[PDB]
Amino acid sequence: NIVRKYAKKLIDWPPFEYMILATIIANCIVLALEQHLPEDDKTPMSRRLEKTEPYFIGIFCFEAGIKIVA
Amino acid sequence: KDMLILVDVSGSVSGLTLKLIRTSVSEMLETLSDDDFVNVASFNSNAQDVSCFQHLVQANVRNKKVLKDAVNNITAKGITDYKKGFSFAFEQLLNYNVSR
Ligand SMILES: *[C@@H]1O[C@H](CO)[C@@H](O)[C@H](O)[C@H]1NC(C)=O
Ligand SMILES: *[C@@H]1O[C@H](CO)[C@@H](O)[C@H](O)[C@H]1NC(C)=O
Ligand SMILES: [Ca+2]
Repeated sequence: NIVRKYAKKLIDWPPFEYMILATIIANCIVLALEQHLPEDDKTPMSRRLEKTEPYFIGIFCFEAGIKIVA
Repeated sequence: KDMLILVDVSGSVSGLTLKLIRTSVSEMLETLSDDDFVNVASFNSNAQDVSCFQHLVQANVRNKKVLKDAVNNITAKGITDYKKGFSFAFEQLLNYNVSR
């Protein structure tokens, strides 16, 4: 598990740090748009947004994956 | 009239809005005669009657008291579904087997 020939350390680089920087901004906007309703109620828009959390989770576990293997 | 009072008991009406909704429905039933038929239905992700009446009953003193005492027992919880609540409302006004 110290397998050299990473080829992922060269992916930690100019462009894929400026895309993570943008996925984080998108995520912060999404967390801004949310509205909390009193008792289990949800606005239509919050139900709409709850269908993006898997995308962000995917990109972030991808970052953990690439940083950890590299 | 043939009202059907569709209360919205979902999450977002809890607190003051529910106090005002139950007072408003009490004072809406108060404007009903004995020639008028009423039934109170409430929806949150599925519609149901607030009381034991499953159709349009007459708005006399006893029925109005039952509807008021059911309305005052109502509680707010869950997501709102206008389509499922209006299906109920429109279906209860097409029920011609009862006195109306
Ligand atoms: C009506 O109020 C009684 C009194 O507490 C309560 O037990 C009951 O749950 C209420 N109605 C419904 C449908 O829950
Ligand atoms: C009303 O009466 C008709 C005829 O008997 C019957 O088919 C129907 O199930 C009854 N109930 C409603 C809600 O229409
Ligand atoms: Ca609502």
